[PDB]
Formats: sequence, C-alpha cells, structure tokens
Amino acid sequence: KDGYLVEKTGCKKTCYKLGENDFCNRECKWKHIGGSYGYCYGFGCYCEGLPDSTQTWPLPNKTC
Repeated sequence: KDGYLVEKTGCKKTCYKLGENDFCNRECKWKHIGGSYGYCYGFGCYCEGLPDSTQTWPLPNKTC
C-alpha cells in the first residue's frame, strides 16, 4: 500500500523536503483518513498505508 499524491489535473506534487515532510502529511491527510504514513521520497509526495480505495498517483491510465 504505497502511492503518491495527485492533483486537480492529476499531476503529482513535487516537494523540496525529503523524509518526514509535514507539508506532505497535511496534504496527504486530506481526503479519507485510512492513510497512516505520509512522507516525501524522490522530491514527490508519497503516502503509505492507504488502500487503493483512496486517491493516489499515478491516477488511472489517463495521465495528468
């Protein structure tokens, strides 16, 4: 259960803070709450612990 965060257009969310990136925690802790771990990895928001039911990048076959 590990994916990235999407956006209105579906574009991921690059960040300038690797590791425990609160900015990613507050952004990941938005829709749904099943998520348990939200940190950045590779200059990108990454959430871990949320089932596919939640929203996560890459979005469906339709890119951003």
